[PDB]
Amino acid sequence: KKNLGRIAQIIGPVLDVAFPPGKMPNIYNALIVKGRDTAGQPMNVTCEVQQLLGNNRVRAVAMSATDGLTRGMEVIDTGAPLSVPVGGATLGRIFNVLGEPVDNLGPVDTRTTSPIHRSAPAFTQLDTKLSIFETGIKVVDLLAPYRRGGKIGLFGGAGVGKTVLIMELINNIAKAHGGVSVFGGVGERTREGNDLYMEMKESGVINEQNIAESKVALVYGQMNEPPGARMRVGLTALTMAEYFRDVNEQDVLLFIDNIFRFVQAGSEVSALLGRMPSAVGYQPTLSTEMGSLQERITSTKEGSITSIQAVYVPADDLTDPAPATTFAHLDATTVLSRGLAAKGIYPAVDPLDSTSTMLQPRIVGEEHYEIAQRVKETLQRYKELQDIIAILGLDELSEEDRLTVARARKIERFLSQPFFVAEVFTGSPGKYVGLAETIRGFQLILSGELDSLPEQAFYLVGNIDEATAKAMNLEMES
Amino acid sequence: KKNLGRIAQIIGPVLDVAFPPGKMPNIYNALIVKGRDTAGQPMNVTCEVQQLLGNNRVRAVAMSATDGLTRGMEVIDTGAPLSVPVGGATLGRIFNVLGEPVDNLGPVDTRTTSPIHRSAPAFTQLDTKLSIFETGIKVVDLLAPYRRGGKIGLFGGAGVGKTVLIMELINNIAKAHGGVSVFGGVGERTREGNDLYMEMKESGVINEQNIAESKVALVYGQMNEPPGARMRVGLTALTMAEYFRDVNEQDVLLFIDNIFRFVQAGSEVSALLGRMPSAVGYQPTLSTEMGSLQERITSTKEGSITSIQAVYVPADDLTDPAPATTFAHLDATTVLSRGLAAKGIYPAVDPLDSTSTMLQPRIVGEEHYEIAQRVKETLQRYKELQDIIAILGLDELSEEDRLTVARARKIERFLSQPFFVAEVFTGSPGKYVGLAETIRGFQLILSGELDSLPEQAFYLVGNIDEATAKAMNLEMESKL
Amino acid sequence: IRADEISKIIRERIEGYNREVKVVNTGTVLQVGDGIARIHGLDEVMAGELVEFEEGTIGIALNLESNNVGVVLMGDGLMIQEGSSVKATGRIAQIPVSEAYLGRVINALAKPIDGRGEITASESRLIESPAPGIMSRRSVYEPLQTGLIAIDAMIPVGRGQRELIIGDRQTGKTAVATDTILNQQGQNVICVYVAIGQKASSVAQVVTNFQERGAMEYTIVVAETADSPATLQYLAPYTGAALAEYFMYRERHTLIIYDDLSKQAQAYRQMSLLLRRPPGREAYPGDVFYLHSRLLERAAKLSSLLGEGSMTALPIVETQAGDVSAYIPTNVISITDGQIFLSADLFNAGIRPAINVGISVSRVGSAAQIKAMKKVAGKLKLELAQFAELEAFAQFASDLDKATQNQLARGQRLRELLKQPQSAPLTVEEQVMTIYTGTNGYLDSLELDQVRKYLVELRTYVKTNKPEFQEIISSTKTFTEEAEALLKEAIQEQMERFLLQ
Amino acid sequence: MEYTIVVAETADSPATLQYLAPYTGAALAEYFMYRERHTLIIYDDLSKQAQAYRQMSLLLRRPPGREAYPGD
Amino acid sequence: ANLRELRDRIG
Amino acid sequence: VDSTASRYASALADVADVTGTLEATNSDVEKLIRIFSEEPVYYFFANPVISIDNKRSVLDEIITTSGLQPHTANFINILIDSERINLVKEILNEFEDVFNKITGTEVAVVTSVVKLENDHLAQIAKGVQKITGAKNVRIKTVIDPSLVAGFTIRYGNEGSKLVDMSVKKQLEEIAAQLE
Ligand SMILES: Nc1ncnc2c1ncn2[C@@H]1O[C@H](COP(=O)(O)OP(=O)(O)OP(=O)(O)O)[C@@H](O)[C@H]1O
Ligand SMILES: Nc1ncnc2c1ncn2[C@@H]1O[C@H](COP(=O)(O)OP(=O)(O)OP(=O)(O)O)[C@@H](O)[C@H]1O
Ligand SMILES: Nc1ncnc2c1ncn2[C@@H]1O[C@H](COP(=O)(O)OP(=O)(O)O)[C@@H](O)[C@H]1O
Repeated sequence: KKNLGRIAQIIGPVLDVAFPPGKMPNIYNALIVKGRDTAGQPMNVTCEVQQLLGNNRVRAVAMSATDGLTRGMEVIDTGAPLSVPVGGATLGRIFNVLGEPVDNLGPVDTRTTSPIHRSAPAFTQLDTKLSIFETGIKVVDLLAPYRRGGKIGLFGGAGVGKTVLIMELINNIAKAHGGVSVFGGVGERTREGNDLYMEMKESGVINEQNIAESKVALVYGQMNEPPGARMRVGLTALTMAEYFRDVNEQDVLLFIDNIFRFVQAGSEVSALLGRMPSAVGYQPTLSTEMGSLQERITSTKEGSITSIQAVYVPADDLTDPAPATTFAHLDATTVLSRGLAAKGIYPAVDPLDSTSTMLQPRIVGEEHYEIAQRVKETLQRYKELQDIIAILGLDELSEEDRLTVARARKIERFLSQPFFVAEVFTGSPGKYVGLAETIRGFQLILSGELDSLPEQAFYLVGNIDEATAKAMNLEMES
Repeated sequence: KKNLGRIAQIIGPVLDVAFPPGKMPNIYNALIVKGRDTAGQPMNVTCEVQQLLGNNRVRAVAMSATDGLTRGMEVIDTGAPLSVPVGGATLGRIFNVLGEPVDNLGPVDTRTTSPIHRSAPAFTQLDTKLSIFETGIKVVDLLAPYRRGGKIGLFGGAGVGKTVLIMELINNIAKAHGGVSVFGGVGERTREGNDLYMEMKESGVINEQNIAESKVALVYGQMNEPPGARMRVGLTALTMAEYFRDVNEQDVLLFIDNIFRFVQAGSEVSALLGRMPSAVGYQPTLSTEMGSLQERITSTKEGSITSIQAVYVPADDLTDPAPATTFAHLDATTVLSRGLAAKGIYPAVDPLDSTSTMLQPRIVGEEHYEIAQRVKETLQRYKELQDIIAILGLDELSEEDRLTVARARKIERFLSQPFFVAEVFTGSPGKYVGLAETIRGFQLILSGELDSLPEQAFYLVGNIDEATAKAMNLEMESKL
Repeated sequence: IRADEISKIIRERIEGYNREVKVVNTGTVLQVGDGIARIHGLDEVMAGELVEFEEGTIGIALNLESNNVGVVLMGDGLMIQEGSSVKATGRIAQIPVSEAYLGRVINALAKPIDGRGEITASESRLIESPAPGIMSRRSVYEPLQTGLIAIDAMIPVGRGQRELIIGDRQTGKTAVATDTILNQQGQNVICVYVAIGQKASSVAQVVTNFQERGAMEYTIVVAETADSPATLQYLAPYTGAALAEYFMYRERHTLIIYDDLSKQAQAYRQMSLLLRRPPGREAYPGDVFYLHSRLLERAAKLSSLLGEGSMTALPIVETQAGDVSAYIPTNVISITDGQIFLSADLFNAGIRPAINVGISVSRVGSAAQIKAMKKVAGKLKLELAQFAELEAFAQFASDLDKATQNQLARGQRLRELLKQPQSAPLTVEEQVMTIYTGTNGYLDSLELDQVRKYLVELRTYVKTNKPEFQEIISSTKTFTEEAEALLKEAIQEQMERFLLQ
Repeated sequence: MEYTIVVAETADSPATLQYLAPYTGAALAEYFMYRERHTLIIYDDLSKQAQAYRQMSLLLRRPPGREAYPGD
Repeated sequence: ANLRELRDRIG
Repeated sequence: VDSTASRYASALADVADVTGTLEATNSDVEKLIRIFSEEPVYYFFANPVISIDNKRSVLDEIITTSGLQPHTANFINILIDSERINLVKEILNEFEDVFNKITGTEVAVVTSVVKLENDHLAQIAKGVQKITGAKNVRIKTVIDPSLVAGFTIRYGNEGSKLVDMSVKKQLEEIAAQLE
């Protein structure tokens, strides 16, 4: 028998549970509460213990909807942390926050479970190999290369291109990358969690007949759940990738979208747990909340976790505490502007506010780092001149200054690249471009063998010959 | 005195202490804890009671650390405020807030002493003497004259030249003084206080071979101290200076750096004494506290106190409530800027925002006042012209306007002098400029007879003669 | 509404209440929050005394409230159980220290975390210790070879300074600190790098570049990951300072790098909020300034009486979107001896390292340089500020004078000679010969891109030709006239060698 | 000064008397105005008076308002 | 200093 | 109900449960309530400007004049030295509450025009014993000429549960009239 007690309070998703005196639940123990429905017995409401309030009482955030919870109902303590199933059962399946299938298929294995609050691998167990991970987008390939095994952060406002970008990264990568990729949907639309599923199923990644060989797991903390569920789906996806990386030794991909909702979940529940508000709205335990996810997403000598994630910066503010504390636990940031979105150069990646820790001449060689450095130099020169340009114009400049303004006006357009996903929006079909040809295109731009042809020629193309053939083509239709 | 009070609560630097219902200390009394340190020996941790709380518990403030204080310690009322030694014994000795000699010398003659907390002089005992005194720094001499016996603020940010200016001002004023000087360090770098101590040991004003012939008494409550020490070192130093002006009746000096650390110490301890927070985080008792401290610093009919104090400004915002409060209790204010700091012009005194009360026709002479207001005029003209000549260009101004631009660009460089203490930072021997030389230089620059000199010739030169000799040097080197 | 009345304590006190007894030896657990525990009992405990829980997790009795004690946790309190007993360790937060820590990665608990073995240390030192006063100090009068020509000429850091390395995201700060550590491989300083709240991959990357560049005999890497609680992160720089402070008491010159200090500041903000202390500006406590002061004032040069073992801090602070008006940047600026501000806009514009020489301050100045560099770098930073300010204005012009335009050219040459590549240290001999070739106008006759490509070949030329220059600059530290004649011949013959090219 | 009264309460005073002093000036001017005689009054400054009253309020745990000034 | 510098850029 | 007072009342009920002195302490706090019903003695002990030694002495004289066990008095000692004296009336209302709760003497109220006998009280007693689990069921009666036909029975932790058989039918009718 496990010790059972009664709830004394309920304040929305925050549940205050008293117990018999000698026997108390630990920290992070889950409380399966019986509850009451209109029909039958719901029981699906479930609480995890955050605090011990004294007088043999704990406070516990509810993971599911808090209605049904009448004060004075029986609460059973399981004795363990919240523990989700993992292994071969989750593959090709859409999971819930508590590790329960929500894709309306057969019951998964309830046998090979693991608790979600497992600690991070020790500092001895780290690997120190730095390899570039090319994806085929010009702005990540030249400027800020992504790292095999390093966490990758995507930032941006509302509707500035984060989810089409992460879907295009999935499109290029997850076909050939012969490892499991656990997508995690934390705090975004269920429409996205459905369109992703239909694309996965129709493509053949999740084959219904023979669901075994699927090598993709899913979980979804969408925008219709209480703050506990959007606060714990991150750890659910994390242990569901952690088992693969630890035991099967597989290189694992992870795609979370978008962890700012996972931050806002804690910032919404900490105001209900009574804890004192920190900086402008968030919880005091903010960076520890960040680390308790991010530090467990490291690669080891046993395997690999590469974690693309969208980090929605709120109100188009980059220095808000949640993106500010997200910026530290990442191997590359690629911040998505609103000005480049409204001006149409899609993707709207801010070039010289995008940074990676892998742009170093020992990794990418001398030539690539040299070309990248000079590209960033000319882009910043145009960026410095932009105020003088916007107030008055271009004639007031020297010729040596308009050479850089013209080169950067060509670069700012050649930094676009049509997407294999966003072809259904613009109409320009998707182009995959290599790194070894992105460098040669940018070398041909910076040399001056292409500066004669106009600036809208470079707009929305792939390889450099697409831009030169675009210039040759738009001088035929007179 | 002669009760036995017990500690009842220790929230970091604040303590809650309980007494028997017969005796209870008065506000601003001085408790003293007969506690124990790590080695078990009895160690005293002095305290000031700031508040009566009721239920025969009072609330204290620790003048030293709390690490080692246990709920159940005994305290003894002293029945008085924190008395600090005074006289001729407080000359040439480093002093803490506790009146103890910090430098490794013997004790101090404690037959004559004075309590910290007294009230400012009456309205009838204030000496309305408005005499000017020549500082030497060209801007401080001409543009912003300093009142003798009146308070003086060095408002500046972080790392603009407050401490350099106040040390060079000591180097200039103290040796040419006619009385005693006292130094109170309130929240500064400890190595910089020791730099001052060594530079004054070698500058003889300690004359440490024979004590009590020194002309400086040093008090230090610096940054590594609990908020009580920083909150009360200003009061210790002011009580020493008040003794030197009231019983000896001689002109004393009082260099207070940094006073913003005094206000910050007040706020740090004040958020925990139960008080609601005021504007952006300072204590509610801001203005009356700065009055209770500053208005004791005054000239009087016995002996005046000129108080050159360095006020820190956070984020270079003179709007901030501590500079907003501190501006009122000062006469001859000086604004140190960041623009002139990174511009190269040291000292970074902002010529337009630094303004004094002594620059008057009937107080500082006619030609000085006309030349000073004229210099401020042409600089205000240049700073108004700046955001036009930025985007317009330099070939689209008239001759009067371009002449104004070039003359202001000479003037701004000429108000930069290589200090005596800044030879480490400049690479030039030290300079001392007279008031006569400065007004001569500005008559000569303004009236037109030097518009053929280079606009780097006035950079870091003492006299206008040195500007002309540097001009010859530059042009000769360029012509080879 | 008030704690310490939980109806089991009330009966525990009502069973005997004809008494005045004390229960000093033990204490119970009433609350276990998110890393902070309220303790009933412990009627003798100091503020700061180490208190051990029933699980076996130590803590510090920070808030000594009236009847109950608010104890913070130096670990994760998952296995704490309320009503169970705590103790008193009697000692106040000591860590062992000795010369066997050298080269091993250590937790903030001062227990090694690279698994290379257990470390032995007899003498212990408290993690918090008072700063040396005014008598046990002296003026800063030794140089410190940072390796970067820009800092070593223009913002002279010396042995005993605490130069705040302030900057923005990914602008080269840790790179500056790591070059500073790695350069010292023949000067015998004991480097200490306390990495607070960094990504564990970055800690491993820094320790691997260290162990590959050979600095495993110097350093100690007092590094904890992000998954430490707020308390361990807040305590880590005090542990690093305890180690380096032990060493500098044993008359060894040291070097400590706090990386970052805004991370310790936000860790302290967590505990000030979870203990319900009042917040101030941007929800920081009022006393985070005093925290940084008590930590940072421990680094200075000891006097002739205490062995003169210096200790140098190099605290690192990032600024979001490049400001200073926020709380923690402003505090750490006001505490340190000067500040070095690294601008990301000069960083992306090729100027690497990106030191904004206008607003970067050195409060010790040329008394932290040898006589050679003190001679040739006399009025360098100020004349470079002048050249930058007049080049900003000469863009508002059309036609100038040839004298001022040559001045703009020479300032551009001085500006170009100071770009130092990453992992490329310059020695003091290289530095002073580069700067004498610079400031005297021996570069003003060549194109912009040729500056560094000429200077590195000239430096190697004097390396393989004139060791008498090295001996004059090194043994005697003074820029004599014989060395200057050597250098002038070297420049002339090198100019003829490139004129052949 | 043959007619000018100058009430004064400097910064070293408590917040109480700084808050009071303009009302004493106003009562004197009210009295002299009610003697059928024209008057004048100079307040210098109302900012210090408001700071004194704001401190007197915040010490009495009156709820703070905009930039800590109470609602009065 | 942010609002003052912003007002001055407006001017 | 974990108030600042029901924790104290629950502590005293805990002491009387482990000591086996509950049914005595019920009339004890009846005496103490008829003490603290008077405003002068509750006002003597409540206000904080009367010294502590005389409070000790006078409560000791109340004990030696009314004969109480320290099982009761140590509560008042802890209260007065813990400055919870102004909550004594709340604690002494909650003491009998928790005492009835644990010892199972559940109170049942009725409010009507009733001129009743043992029969209706007894049958409602056993009925609410069956439906509410009353160990011992005790009644309370209120005479009210307002509600005409039936009664209004309340019970629970505070009397929360209700079923009124007088005017509820009236309100159902005047609500379903227009509906
Ligand atoms: N490459 C592109 N071409 C055209 N339009 C684009 C492109 N990228 C983004 N957009 C526009 O941006 C809109 C939203 O982008 P997306 O949904 O991918 O990111 P998001 O809304 O920021 O993600 P979320 O809000 O889920 O975090 C799309 O409707 C699309 O029209
Ligand atoms: N002088 C230099 N020349 C060329 N590259 C440099 C130079 N200095 C630094 N860098 C580059 O900058 C990169 C990032 O620097 P660094 O990580 O020190 O910045 P950071 O401020 O520590 O980053 P974070 O903001 O994550 O703390 C280094 O990998 C290095 O290659
Ligand atoms: N008159 C001056 N001449 C040369 N350098 C100066 C001068 N004033 C200030 N400085 C520079 O400022 C620094 C000292 O500033 P300081 O006054 O100590 O800062 P703060 O004003 O914050 O106390 C020195 O490093 C020096 O380089």
